Amino acid sequence: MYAVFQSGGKQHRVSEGQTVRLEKLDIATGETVEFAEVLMIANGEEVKIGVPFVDGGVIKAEVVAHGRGEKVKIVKFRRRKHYRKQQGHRQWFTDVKITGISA
Amino acid sequence: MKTFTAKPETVKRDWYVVDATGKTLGRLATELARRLRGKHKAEYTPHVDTGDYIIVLNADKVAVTGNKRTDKVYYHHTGHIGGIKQATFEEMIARRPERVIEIAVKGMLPKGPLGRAMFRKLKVYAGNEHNHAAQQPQVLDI
Amino acid sequence: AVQQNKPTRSKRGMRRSHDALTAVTSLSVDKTSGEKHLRHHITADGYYRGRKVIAK
Amino acid sequence: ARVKRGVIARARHKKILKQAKGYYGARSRVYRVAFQAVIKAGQYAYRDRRQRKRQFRQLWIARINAAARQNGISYSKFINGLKKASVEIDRKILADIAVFDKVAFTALVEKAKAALA
Amino acid sequence: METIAKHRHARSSAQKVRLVADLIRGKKVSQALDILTYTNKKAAVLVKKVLESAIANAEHNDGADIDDLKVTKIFVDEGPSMKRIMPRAKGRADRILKRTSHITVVVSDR
RNA sequence: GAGGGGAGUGAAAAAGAACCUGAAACCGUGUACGUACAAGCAGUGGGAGCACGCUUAGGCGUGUGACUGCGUACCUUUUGU
RNA sequence: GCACCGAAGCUGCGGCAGCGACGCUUAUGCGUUGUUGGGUAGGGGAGCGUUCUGUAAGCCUGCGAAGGUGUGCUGUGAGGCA
Repeated sequence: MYAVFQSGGKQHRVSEGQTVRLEKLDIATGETVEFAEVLMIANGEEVKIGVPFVDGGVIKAEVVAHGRGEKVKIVKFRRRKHYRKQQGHRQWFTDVKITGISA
Repeated sequence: MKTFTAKPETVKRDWYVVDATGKTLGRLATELARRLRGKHKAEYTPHVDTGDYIIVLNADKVAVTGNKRTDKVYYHHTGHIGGIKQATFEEMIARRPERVIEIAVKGMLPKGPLGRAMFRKLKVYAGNEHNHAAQQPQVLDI
Repeated sequence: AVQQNKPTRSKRGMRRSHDALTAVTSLSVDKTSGEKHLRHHITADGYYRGRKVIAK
Repeated sequence: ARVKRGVIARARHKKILKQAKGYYGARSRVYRVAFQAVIKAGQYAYRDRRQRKRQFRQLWIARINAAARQNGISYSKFINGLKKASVEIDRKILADIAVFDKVAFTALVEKAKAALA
Repeated sequence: METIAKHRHARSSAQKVRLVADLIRGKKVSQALDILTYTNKKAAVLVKKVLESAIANAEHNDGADIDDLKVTKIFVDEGPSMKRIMPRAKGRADRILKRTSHITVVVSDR
């Protein structure tokens, strides 16, 4: 089966037993996240939304907490004008292993 | 999850057959560009061919209409001091007719190596027959 | 005149493609020569075509 | 109380020359040239990171407009249908469902036509 | 073994040496030695002694069986350059760097 | 002869007298991949294929980058490059 | 006439930073809330690193120091550790 849902910031296309990347949530380190926020569920055949959020659908998915993502070098430079600066960022992310698609 | 981009290998191209006889040029070439590129199909690629092989039937009898029929510019260059030469549509139909539709569509067609890879699949026939029949090609009209 | 830039080491290498010498190769032996020798030439001993030369 | 330089210079230069791996000519070798090219590359690296967002939205629209015209509706009229019936939040990345299942995307076109009709 | 054989401080530029050396690269020793014989160049007679000596050095020290041999690897690197100053017009002065070479010869059944 | 290899000394000989450490510029050799209808500050974003350790991975990691979106050095002085 | 495209604008989600208010606190700093964060000349503030002296007849260390050359990891950065 498969479904689509909305996390923080954006949506994702998800099947069961898949593992997908998510935002730093307040959920415990191994704990399960619950999406009632889901846009379609399909058994290989569709039961979509009318208005946003399907009536029965829920997606239960365990987390792995992770930490800080890969470094990026942000480079500000103007030519012939004596200005330059560098800045870094890691971000923070989590992954989730999917046990949901329940209705 | 990134875009489910199609591979070079796994897109299958296939074929059309197209009759120029009744058609208005440019507007014809436009449809040829979209089918040659694959843009009409579920392409989903900014950098590889997914589009049909297309061949042409009866190319000379195309209509360019208006008053442009007698006087469209067709500038062509040889690289020499007198190297500007000029033809117009009726003279190009009078001698060397297939190159007409080629240069008319080539300009509308995009870019460099990948464009030249599209351009190769086009085959113009002034004639009323073809020898790419071996492919068992499927007929199209718009 | 003069160059306007240092040309590249790649451009230098592409110039050199014809430089290397020819493998001489075609060196043969004859019956009473006793020597592997160049074609159409006397041997070091004096053999040409099984004639002894530099001799009577 | 003198000083003797050198050591932190070459370490900094090896920092630059390491990032300068995989270029061409002087750009993979020469310090004065590498220091220009790596900074200029960082400029492009920032700028292009915006244009990534531009590209992906267009390429999603590309496949949607194709899949839409097979079921028989152009993208502008199609998207207006998805809004005007039920304000649907099926989406541009999500429409890869169109690549995977056609009859699923058909149900989207069905209610898009149910707006338009 | 392939017992290392070298020569140091030859009078050549390494570029002219490579014209001789590259023909000898990867051939069998019998076919190579005749090429190195008839190759006219000044570096050829220099390299000829080094290859022939290399075969003798492998023969004596490591032990015999020269019969099917190749020269597997051969390569040249620069030596020093001799500095002089050449008198040219109006008192102008030239660097005149006289180049030297280091030929190195890996002599081998394989 | 020069020079080189064995043998031999010595903890060390890649310590060999032109000798401690021995970077870069520079020039080669060996291996992998790429490259002979295709135009531009020689990059970056995307990205197939192919070659390497091989993972509950498999398409994970690493190297290369066919093709391709966007891309007119740096510095100094200047109204302004 | 009705749609749609269209930027680094705006809103969406996370993270970081300055300056007021309000409450935990009752310095300090957090927790809210509000609003701000293009920039040369130029002013102000806050930082890293290097050599050398003190601490140090301490501490680490030929089971392998400095240096050199690689790899992995880490801080917002200059950089740092293994």
